[PDB]
Amino acid sequence: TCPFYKKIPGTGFTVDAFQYGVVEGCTAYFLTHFHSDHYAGLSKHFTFPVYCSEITGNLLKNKLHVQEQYIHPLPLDTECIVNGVKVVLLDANHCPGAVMILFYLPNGTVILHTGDFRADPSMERSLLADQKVHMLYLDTTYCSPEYTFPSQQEVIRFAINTAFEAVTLNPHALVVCGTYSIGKEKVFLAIADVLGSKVGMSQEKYKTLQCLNIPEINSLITTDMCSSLVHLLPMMQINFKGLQSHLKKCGGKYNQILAFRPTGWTHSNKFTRIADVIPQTKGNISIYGIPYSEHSSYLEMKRFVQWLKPQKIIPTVNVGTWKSRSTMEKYFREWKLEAGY
Ligand SMILES: COc1ccc2cccc(CCNC(C)=O)c2c1
Ligand code: NI
Repeated sequence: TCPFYKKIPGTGFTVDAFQYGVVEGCTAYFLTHFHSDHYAGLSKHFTFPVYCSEITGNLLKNKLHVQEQYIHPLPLDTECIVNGVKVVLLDANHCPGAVMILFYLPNGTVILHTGDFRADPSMERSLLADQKVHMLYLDTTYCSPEYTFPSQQEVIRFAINTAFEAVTLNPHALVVCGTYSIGKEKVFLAIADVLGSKVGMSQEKYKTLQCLNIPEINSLITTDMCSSLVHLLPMMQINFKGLQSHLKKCGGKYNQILAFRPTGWTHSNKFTRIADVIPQTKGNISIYGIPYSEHSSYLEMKRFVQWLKPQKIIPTVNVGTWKSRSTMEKYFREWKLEAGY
């Protein structure tokens, strides 16, 4: 049954709560973004109202076959009334279509739910500016100081330069990029752009990208694998066996693979700068793990929360152990006391 941190008290609303059957008292179900841990439960048989972004709506309709009558897309940065309550959707800087939700409760309390987010200083000049917030439901994925990683811009610079160098030295090299969900599309799009290629993929992945409102997408992607020198593969295929196997299918067209496995944080970020990253290599195959994050670093999270100054914080990630909960509460207290409060 539905946990407390997914219910919005004083309303009939839940957030990312589709795996518990019919939730008692819920008149509208919000979905922050199209990642499987968050949408788990939605299908053609769902018959309650779903509120979400336009992009999330396109994915519900086309990938999950949710009926059009139950999909309620809302524009961003716009005051909307849903079942007698004012709400706003804001860009979460996570994956395409991902939002944060501001709820203005009938009693005067204001709640921000971040969904999944990568905090950025630009959020300090959204509709959040000068908005008192009484409760923050916070994506705490990386709420500990050891979690460091580079900017997305720096990671993309490394990937572009690495790919362009390799293919310029060897015009018969193939570039492969791993994927298992939406998000991190800039990795493969930026590489293909520098190489003057479309990105080749399966019919199923092509379908998914066609839902994302990316400008000029028809010019960037294709299902014709033979015409492309940047290929997308499921993430589980990005290993020496899987890549060797893939190289056979291309019909003696290529003699080297350079592959990228986008990850979240990993322990090697503690020691190695993004510039100094080296691949795993076996013969003519090389694999780069690159830390492209769509969640806040510890420092980004701390900056956002110290700016917002919420009265109370409810974590939504790492909530399962006493140690995790204790650690997170200690950091929130440090941040408050530090800020002069
Ligand atoms: C619950 O944890 C925090 C964490 C950071 C904070 C930073 C600044 C202020 C507060 C609480 C007081 N808010 C006002 C507007 O007076 C924080 C509370
Ligand atoms: Ni997510």
